[PDB]
Amino acid sequence: EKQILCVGLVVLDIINVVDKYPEEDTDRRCLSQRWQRGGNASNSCTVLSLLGARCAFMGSLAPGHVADFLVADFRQRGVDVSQVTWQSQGDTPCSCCIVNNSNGSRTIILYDTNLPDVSAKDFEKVDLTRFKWIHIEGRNASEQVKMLQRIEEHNAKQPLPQKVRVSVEIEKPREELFQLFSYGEVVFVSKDVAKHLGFQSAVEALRGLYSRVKKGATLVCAWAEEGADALGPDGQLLHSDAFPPPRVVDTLGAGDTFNASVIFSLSKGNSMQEALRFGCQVAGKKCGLQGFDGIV
Amino acid sequence: EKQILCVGLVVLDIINVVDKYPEEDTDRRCLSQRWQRGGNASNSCTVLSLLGARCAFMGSLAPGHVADFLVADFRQRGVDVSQVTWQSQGDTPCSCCIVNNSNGSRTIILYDTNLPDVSAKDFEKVDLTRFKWIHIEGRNASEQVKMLQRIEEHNAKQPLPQKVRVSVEIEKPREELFQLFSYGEVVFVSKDVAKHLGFQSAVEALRGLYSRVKKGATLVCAWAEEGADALGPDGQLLHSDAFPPPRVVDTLGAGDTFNASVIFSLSKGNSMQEALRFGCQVAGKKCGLQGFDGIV
Ligand SMILES: CS(=O)(=O)c1cccc2[nH]c3c(c12)CCCc1ccc(CN2CC[C@](O)(c4ccccc4)C2)cc1-3
Ligand SMILES: CS(=O)(=O)c1cccc2[nH]c3c(c12)CCCc1ccc(CN2CC[C@](O)(c4ccccc4)C2)cc1-3
Repeated sequence: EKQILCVGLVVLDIINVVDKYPEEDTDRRCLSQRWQRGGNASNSCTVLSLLGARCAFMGSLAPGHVADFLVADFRQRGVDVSQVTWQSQGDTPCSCCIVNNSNGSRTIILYDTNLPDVSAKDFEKVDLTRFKWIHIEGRNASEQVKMLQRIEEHNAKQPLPQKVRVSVEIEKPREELFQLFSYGEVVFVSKDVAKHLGFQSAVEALRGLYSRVKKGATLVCAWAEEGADALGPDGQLLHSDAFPPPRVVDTLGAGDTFNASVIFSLSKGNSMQEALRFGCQVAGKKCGLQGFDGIV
Repeated sequence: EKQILCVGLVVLDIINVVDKYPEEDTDRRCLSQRWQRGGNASNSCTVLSLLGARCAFMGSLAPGHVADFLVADFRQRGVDVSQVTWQSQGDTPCSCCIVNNSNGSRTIILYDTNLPDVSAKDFEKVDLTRFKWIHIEGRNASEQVKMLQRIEEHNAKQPLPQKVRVSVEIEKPREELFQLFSYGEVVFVSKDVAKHLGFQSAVEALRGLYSRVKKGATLVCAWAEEGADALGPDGQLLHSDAFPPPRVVDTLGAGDTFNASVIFSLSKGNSMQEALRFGCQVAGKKCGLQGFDGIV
């Protein structure tokens, strides 16, 4: 019963739900406030655990009351925390999020600049035989490239059912990340990255970025209310319409819900078309709920 | 030596300093993030301690890691916490603040609705002989009115140097707070309260609200970059121009810096004109600094 490893960020999300987006220099009372475990790779673990998958998290944490709460939340959700890279120096990332109840918008201000990242040296200790899928949240690209090369070396010595499946996510429009396109069987590219590169649709983004992926890889792009699209080695464009809820209340973590649902579906042997549909269905349902718990 | 008691709110302020105000549904990294002890009465204690006054705080806290940090901060600053009302049930207030460093603006989203307030019964335990000044942050007006009546009864039996000096702040435009104008020798009314009552200037606000204050009392109204004004029993309008810093970087806690500095100056025997000037000088300096620490 092999696990799914998600390598990336874990952050304390201090979420304020408001009735209207605040105007600069004003004071208001929130409708509600919650302290939620966040970060793209950590949120993928939450969704994977809710779907019934055995999953592990690999990311950095600094000792303190914040890390204890985040670890206690991971444990309660049954996410394995043995690969956590404990840092003697630095600060656990923390974000302040504004969730607008009226349209489901999420405005994030993140503090994640004072913590050493998972190194290639740290990743060298990971027993790759306990994982069937490794998802890397694109962050410190130069070190993560070495982590991806290690999996490639491992998989070349393994028979087809013993090969670890690899997915990569390019979510932030940072130049350094673009070297990660070349790795993984599944590459997730955000609407934000695509729009920053000049793309006005998911189909445009897939055609424009496919030459960057590994030979035989599938490029995946979710475009919010326009749905989600994919392009694999057969050159066929795949699409699923979005499944918006009756009332969009919380879009915070919707992207991760999509990524984790696609990984879940693909790891179970479903096709890319089935994974695209499932991804839109689960993230769609998530957009009509506060947090993640109501998806199942 | 007698202390200055500030009765009111203590909040966990989570401050994100940004280079520009975030647009709804965007993601940004902060320039810096800090976990600062807030609340209006709580902030006045910080400024009073920095100025050299022996001050105490009276407010509610719920047990947890947040309260421990807030208490540890108060203690480190030499603010007496013996009058803190520990609540068995509820949550310590927490706000998420966006400080824009290009203009000094502060946007606050506060969670403070799940904690019992300091009662008149809790205030009955306060030894009024240990305090020369009691400042009340207007909140639960009906209970605070009984606290104010207790001080009045006490002072009537005391010789002039043994009477406790009383100030009240009316910061929030809540109807309930308007009964507090009738109490205290010094009444602080915010620009926000005045603008909500229809007043377009501090002078207009003072002439329109003076009939509400106690006989012999002084009404004080700070009007941000327009300075601060006052009106006492002699019917003379007093004014101090604002002292803006070279660069306005943080206005969070500016009003509390003004209030605490006026209290400090008045408790030392300075005139209202000298207190108004000092209040604008200290709050003005504070605005060019992140936090409070750089005022002295
Ligand atoms: C895999 S997926 O399910 O395709 C998906 C993945 C990641 C993110 C996603 N967002 C949304 C979806 C989605 C799909 C359906 C739900 C939905 C409804 C409405 C809006 C649009 N709203 C939400 C704030 C909004 O973007 C806004 C912007 C600026 C100001 C105010 C609101 C205007 C988006 C989504
Ligand atoms: C006792 S006191 O010192 O008089 C004082 C007491 C309480 C509050 C106070 N605010 C300000 C002062 C002040 C006075 C000096 C510093 C200052 C400079 C500039 C502005 C005006 N700026 C600050 C963001 C601003 O209010 C804004 C609004 C909306 C969008 C962008 C910026 C437009 C205010 C103050």
